[PDB]
Amino acid sequence: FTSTFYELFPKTFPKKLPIWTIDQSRLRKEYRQLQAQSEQSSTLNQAYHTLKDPLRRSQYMLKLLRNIDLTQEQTSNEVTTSDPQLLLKVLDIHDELSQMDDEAGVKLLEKQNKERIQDIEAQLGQCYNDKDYAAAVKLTVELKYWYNLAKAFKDWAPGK
Repeated sequence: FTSTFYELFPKTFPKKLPIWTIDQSRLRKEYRQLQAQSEQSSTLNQAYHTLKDPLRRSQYMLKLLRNIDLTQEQTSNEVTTSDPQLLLKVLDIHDELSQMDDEAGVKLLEKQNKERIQDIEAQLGQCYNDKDYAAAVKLTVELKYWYNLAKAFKDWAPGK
């Protein structure tokens, strides 16, 4: 009965269904227009930010379309658990960042992490087009790990 976030943006989503390929300028224009007409503001704010962000959007879509909520700790853990290869890939980047001695190195890792994210996002695109929810689940947990690294890159400091 409860409206989905896609139902809060009728212009942007005439079909009222969950989709991955959002037209973000239209979302944004509609969001601005809707805000220009406290609780009600913050509820539309949650919704808009969920849809604008690739990670939050994939997590929300999988909740609605496949009923898997990756924002819950144990659901994410059962997915990730199966994938020790991914776990080790991610830890190795954490340890690479630890071994960086200078800004130049750190900005390299960061560039590479940003390319991983737009690559995952493109792959999520193809998953949702082909309705491969299972593949999208794996990529969405992996995406979180790369988003988490983005702030470690931002906050890095030259020292002991």
